[PDB]
Amino acid sequence: RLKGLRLELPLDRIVKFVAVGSPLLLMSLAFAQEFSSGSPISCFSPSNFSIRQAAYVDSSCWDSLLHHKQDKMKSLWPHKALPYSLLALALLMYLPVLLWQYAAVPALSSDLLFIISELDKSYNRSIRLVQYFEFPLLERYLACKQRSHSLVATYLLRNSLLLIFTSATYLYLGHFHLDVFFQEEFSCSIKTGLLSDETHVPNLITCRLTSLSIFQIVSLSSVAIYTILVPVIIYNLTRLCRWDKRLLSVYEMLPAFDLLSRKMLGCPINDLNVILLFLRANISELISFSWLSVLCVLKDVDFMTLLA
Amino acid sequence: RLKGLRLELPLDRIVKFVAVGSPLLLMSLAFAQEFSSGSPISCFSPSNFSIRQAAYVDSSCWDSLLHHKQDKMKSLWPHKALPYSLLALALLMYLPVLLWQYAAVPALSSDLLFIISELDKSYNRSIRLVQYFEFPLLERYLACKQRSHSLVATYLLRNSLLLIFTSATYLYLGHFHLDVFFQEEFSCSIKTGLLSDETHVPNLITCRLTSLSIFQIVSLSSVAIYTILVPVIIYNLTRLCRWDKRLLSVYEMLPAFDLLSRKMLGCPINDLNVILLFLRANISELISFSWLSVLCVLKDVDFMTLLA
Amino acid sequence: RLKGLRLELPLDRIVKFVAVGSPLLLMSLAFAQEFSSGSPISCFSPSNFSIRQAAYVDSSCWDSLLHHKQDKMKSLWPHKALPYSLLALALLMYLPVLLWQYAAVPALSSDLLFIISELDKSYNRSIRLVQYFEFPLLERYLACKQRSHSLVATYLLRNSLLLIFTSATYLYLGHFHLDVFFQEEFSCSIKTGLLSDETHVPNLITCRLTSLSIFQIVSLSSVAIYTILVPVIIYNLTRLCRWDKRLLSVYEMLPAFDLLSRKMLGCPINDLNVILLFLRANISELISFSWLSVLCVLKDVDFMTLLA
Amino acid sequence: RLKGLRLELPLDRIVKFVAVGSPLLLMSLAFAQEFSSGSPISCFSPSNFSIRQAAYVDSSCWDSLLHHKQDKMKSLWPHKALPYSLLALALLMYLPVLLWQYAAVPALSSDLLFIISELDKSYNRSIRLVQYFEFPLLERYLACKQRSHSLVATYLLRNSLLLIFTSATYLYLGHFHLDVFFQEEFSCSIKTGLLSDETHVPNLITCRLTSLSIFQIVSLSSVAIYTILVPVIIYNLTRLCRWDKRLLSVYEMLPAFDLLSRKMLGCPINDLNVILLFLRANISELISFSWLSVLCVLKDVDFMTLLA
Amino acid sequence: RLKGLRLELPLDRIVKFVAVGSPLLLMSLAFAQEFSSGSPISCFSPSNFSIRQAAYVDSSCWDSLLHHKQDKMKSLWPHKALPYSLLALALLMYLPVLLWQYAAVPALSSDLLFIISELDKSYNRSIRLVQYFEFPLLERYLACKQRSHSLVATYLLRNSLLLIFTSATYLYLGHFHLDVFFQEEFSCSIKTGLLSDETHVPNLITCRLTSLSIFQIVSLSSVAIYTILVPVIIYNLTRLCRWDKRLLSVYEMLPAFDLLSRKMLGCPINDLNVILLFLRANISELISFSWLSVLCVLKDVDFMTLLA
Ligand SMILES: *[C@@H]1O[C@H](CO)[C@@H](O)[C@H](O)[C@H]1NC(C)=O
Ligand SMILES: *[C@@H]1O[C@H](CO)[C@@H](O)[C@H](O)[C@H]1NC(C)=O
Ligand SMILES: *[C@@H]1O[C@H](CO)[C@@H](O)[C@H](O)[C@H]1NC(C)=O
Ligand SMILES: *[C@@H]1O[C@H](CO)[C@@H](O)[C@H](O)[C@H]1NC(C)=O
Ligand SMILES: *[C@@H]1O[C@H](CO)[C@@H](O)[C@H](O)[C@H]1NC(C)=O
Repeated sequence: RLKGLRLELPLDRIVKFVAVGSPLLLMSLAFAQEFSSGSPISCFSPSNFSIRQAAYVDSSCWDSLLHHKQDKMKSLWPHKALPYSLLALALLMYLPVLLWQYAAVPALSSDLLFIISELDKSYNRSIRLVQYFEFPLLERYLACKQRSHSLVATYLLRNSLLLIFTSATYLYLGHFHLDVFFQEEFSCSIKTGLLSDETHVPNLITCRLTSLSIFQIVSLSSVAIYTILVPVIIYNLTRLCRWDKRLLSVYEMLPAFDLLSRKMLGCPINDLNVILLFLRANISELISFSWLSVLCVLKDVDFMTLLA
Repeated sequence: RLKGLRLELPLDRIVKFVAVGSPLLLMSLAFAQEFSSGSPISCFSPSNFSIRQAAYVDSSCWDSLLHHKQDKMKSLWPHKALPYSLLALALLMYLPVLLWQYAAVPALSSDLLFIISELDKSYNRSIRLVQYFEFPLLERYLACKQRSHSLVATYLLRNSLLLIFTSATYLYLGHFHLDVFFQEEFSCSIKTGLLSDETHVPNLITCRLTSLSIFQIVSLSSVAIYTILVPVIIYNLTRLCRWDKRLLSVYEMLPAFDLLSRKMLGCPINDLNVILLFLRANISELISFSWLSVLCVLKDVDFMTLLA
Repeated sequence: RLKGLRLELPLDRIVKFVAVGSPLLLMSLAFAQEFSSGSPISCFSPSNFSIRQAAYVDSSCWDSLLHHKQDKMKSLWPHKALPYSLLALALLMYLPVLLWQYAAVPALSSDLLFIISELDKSYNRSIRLVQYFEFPLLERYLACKQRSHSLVATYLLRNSLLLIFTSATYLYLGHFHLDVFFQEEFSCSIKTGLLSDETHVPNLITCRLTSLSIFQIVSLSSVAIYTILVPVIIYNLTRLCRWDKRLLSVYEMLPAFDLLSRKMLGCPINDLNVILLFLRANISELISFSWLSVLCVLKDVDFMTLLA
Repeated sequence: RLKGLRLELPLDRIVKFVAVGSPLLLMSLAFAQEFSSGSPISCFSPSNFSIRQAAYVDSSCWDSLLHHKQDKMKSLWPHKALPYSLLALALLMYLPVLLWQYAAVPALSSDLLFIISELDKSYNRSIRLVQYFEFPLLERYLACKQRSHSLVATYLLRNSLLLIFTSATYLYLGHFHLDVFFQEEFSCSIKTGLLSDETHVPNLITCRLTSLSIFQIVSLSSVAIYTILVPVIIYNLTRLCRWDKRLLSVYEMLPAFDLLSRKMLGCPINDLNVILLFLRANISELISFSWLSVLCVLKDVDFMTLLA
Repeated sequence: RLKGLRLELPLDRIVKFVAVGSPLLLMSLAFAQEFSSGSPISCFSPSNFSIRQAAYVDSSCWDSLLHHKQDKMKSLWPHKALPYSLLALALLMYLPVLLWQYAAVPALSSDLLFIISELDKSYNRSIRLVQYFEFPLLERYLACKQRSHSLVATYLLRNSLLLIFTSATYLYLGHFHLDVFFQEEFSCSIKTGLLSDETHVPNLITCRLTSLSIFQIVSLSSVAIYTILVPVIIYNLTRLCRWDKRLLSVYEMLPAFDLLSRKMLGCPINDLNVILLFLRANISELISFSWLSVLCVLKDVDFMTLLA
């Protein structure tokens, strides 16, 4: 029971898992469908070229990735940087979580263990007493926690960082991947440099990109996935903005818990909200919190004074 | 015994397993029989083309996937989107189950554990008494559960989501894969764009799709599998519509259980039906429910007042 | 001892294992000897064709698999559907077993556990008594089981399903694989569709199938294996038709067991036969059934009244 | 608890992990994108060359990697030494850590175990006494440790070695990888040696490097990663320069601990700072340090003389 | 504690690990960069040769590896024997260690176990006595060990063998790999034997070695690594030449240990030095040697007569 503590809500965990796995899935798709068919470019070299010269033209145009529209010099860099760039995004998706693992895990774990121990002690004391009432240690600890703003700060910072990263991805896709999104074929010239005076090669060679459809699908999948993901992040952020009133009558099962929950009204930015959410996520400790859930469900002289 | 609890019926589990594994099996078949023979297209380039130019024509026609019937511009997109699209379907098949894992598992598990503990206590009390009769806690809990509509809502929503996804797959197959289901060969033109003024290539190049038979088999397998799967989902949905009368005499083994089962008649949309189905699936707890099964089987002064 | 219970006879288990593994072995052989040498077809394209045009003719004739005998239009589909079709057969071989796992395993396991517990109790009682005689619970349970027809129905249905599937495979092989069993080479025309007006290709191109011998060997192996397998299924079916008289004197070791075995004569379609077969398969529980085997072997005042 | 001791701060551990994994990640990228497309060079051999002669020219120019600008003889060695050189860097990143594992781990571990044992003993003594005050062993050990300069020397040496290695990498990149950073194509002559009198090959053959973009990306990633990493190393170095005053009131929980912490002011180069940092990293030993954290948090007659 | 005994110093272990792993790392590099690009030779066969004849010339010149400078017949064997030769070196690096594992491990382990048992017994006796003084068994054993010269002989022989092997590698590199270290291209004649009268092939064919740079890097890495490794071996050898005076005051913690350490001065070739080094490496047995380390550190009426 003690070792089964969860440091995050299941919704937040699954959101992080999706936001990390989707870029890696696209990475696997790219590295599987890119180098299993050669290179993502095929160049229509003239007939008089040998096979080696055609391969050289292919490699040179793949490396240059320049457009010679006519002098316009538009570039098509993203098609070659599509995997690696997304890799950075993956690392970005793993940046706040590590922060959460190195800024709130120890304090939250210690507080949760202390709170669960005090809850077990209070339950045992109530069991003995039904057959002294108030806790000064818990009251002082709750009064202190109602003033600190550490865990709430870490939570809001993590969510804001994730939202900012998603917005940055939106800006990247909407600024770099729509001026190229309809480029089927492009000209390419290898008449720059030492081969300038050569007359054996044409001035302009057309080449069509093979992986255009794959790139389009990857971009659309990314934007759709992050559009689906953002509202859940918004909901997880606004969950802290509303107090845990839905379980207030639950705290009524013990008048001491009610006194701890006296004057819960106030500004919802405090450690208390996070603690309440985590204990709600931990309402199945071994059997005792299950009994608490049963009694609060049936509550909605009670149960002949708790079976005496 | 406690750790061996099952959160779903074996029929529902096997249905989910089939509905998830079949798209993945088709994915494996597609990625195995598609890129082990090159690309799923072969283009009859003229004899004067070199090998590199023929490969360029092949890649360009594979990417474009356009038809120039004669100006008609029908497309043949699904043959290139057949795997990826089905992948979404796979994710869809995994969408409701996660919902079931994040909307009913904790409450159902807690209720099942509490019910099994109370059943063990009642069995021990009856064993002591045969050698006080009524339970107020169980009566109140059953009265409360007869009013709630949470687990029934989750079950019906999951089944409805699965049925809706199957219907959507039916619509997709019947709207996109029959206008292409008899396309052996198609024309393709690379005379669009920079190569417009080139006179070294023909205006129309015919190409025949290699993976036509594989695509046909995949579509037929999908439709047949989901046709086989839908009636079992219908049966699992209608199981809730009929009360668990088949075991009513079983509840007669203890008059307290009969009183709990008093007035079972009513509208069958309640948590009680799901609880009854799960306890029926859990009639082999350690040895005691086995003894209950033996006694109810032989029942169909009884057994000299339960061996005194 | 309790966890080592077997839910099927070793002969039935090995028959199922063979019937499942043989199609998968043939699948492995097909996918290993088919795509390790290219495609199972080689087409004698004329000399004037380039390599790309020859490959296109190869792929087109492989996909079409048509015969233009001369207009006759016989097809040679099975050579391309040989693996996938057999895969269905494999699933068919796994269909009844799952039925057996979802229609008789729980009831049989519960009954076997109860019977073994009662046998241990009766052995202990006899050991105490040799140094009250009749069991009413066991007598009533055996009387009830002599009337039910569930496990016998499941067993007969499983065996009938397996036999029907084998007969269907026989019909498939004898109706589809003998009109093709001597097709070495076949004509193939790609002059259908857009290439109709082309004069660069011949009207008829001959192609010889590479995997003819492999297909012949696979078909012969399948028919031989299922011919070897069917009589064992017949024997397993007829085993139920004869009562377990071979161990009747074994039941004489205890007169209570004889009274349970009183009036064993009757129609052999009952749960009792299956229970007797399974307990015969479980005559080595820990040491006690071994002692029973020793005493019944030596039986063929006995053993000075069981060593007093 | 005893076996869960940590020998380094989480920030230092993650910094070392990044500094080791990044070169290995670049190594994997290089060996994956270099030999999956042949060799990182394509040479425009003339048309009259056969395929074997073209391959020989390719290999010779790849091995020579010389430039014949016109006699200038600039070399382009790094493009061929890019992986192996970075491998040395990886080993360099693993050099100080091994030093830390072979110069401070045993003494630090022994001191930490002794200190934690004495802390447990002092806590037990205080618990007994609240319901003799000073420790001479701990006082003498702290007085001795305030004079030694071993662990501080090892820590500063490790950080200085890492900083020096990073500076060396900076110098290497800024001295070797900017005179080549814009070399797309280069001439290459195989008319040196035995082929000097041959007239079948040209005097100068142009070749363009395929992996130019990959090399550029690798260099930029390396410099950016180490720029991000250096300030954290600076912070970890300057952490020792400031005394652990933030927890001084924590030492006030026991006046004996305060007396141990008497005259903490002084020059911050001593083993005491490292010991304080490690015990701060170990403020969650089993439950007792958690209670200490709770009491020091709530402190900011106290707690009715520690619950009496 | 008993099972955690170390049979070698960490420095010696890491030196052996490096000296074994470096040749294997070079082996992996050679077999990875040699046969992933064909063969380490490319021969400029004339244009009139077909591809098969060019491949035959390539293979023949690779096998012969002869030089026909002009009749000089210098050979270039090492480029083909570079991996296999180094493999012998690897085995050589594993030769002395096995000797150390089969000439000193059992006796050293037995002596260390006996010594640690006697040390524990003496510590317990001192603990009892502080609240008979001399050991005759230990005194006699130390007197006997001061005369034997077995473990010292094995240690010196192992170090001398490693040094001799390193010197042999130095001689090999300085005698075989500098007359070839600047061979880019070499002539090769296949006009020896049956093809002597053939007029279809030239008399001399030039070939350039592809793996020249790789061989150069391997040789330089080997020489640099062994240059770095030799001084540590020298230090490990000279460590035995100086007595363990640095811990003499440590032996003063017990006057019995001092008497055992009486007359430590003498010629440093004895088992006693190795035993002292190993016990110094084992000063963290469970907790007791840690306490000894603490007391000897704080020593630099003592500690109120060891806390009485
Ligand atoms: C090959 O065709 C090109 C036109 O793209 C021409 O410039 C070149 O001279 C031709 N070479 C030969 C050998 O025919
Ligand atoms: C090759 O044939 C095509 C006809 O498809 C023709 O347009 C082209 O000029 C021909 N080229 C040569 C070099 O024969
Ligand atoms: C090649 O031979 C075929 C006969 O199969 C003939 O129809 C075609 O015209 C020939 N083409 C050439 C270029 O010789
Ligand atoms: C091939 O062209 C080269 C010019 O690069 C010339 O030196 C050589 O003699 C030519 N050889 C033949 C056989 O045409
Ligand atoms: C090819 O060239 C070689 C010169 O290296 C000459 O000896 C041989 O006779 C030539 N053969 C032909 C068929 O031109």
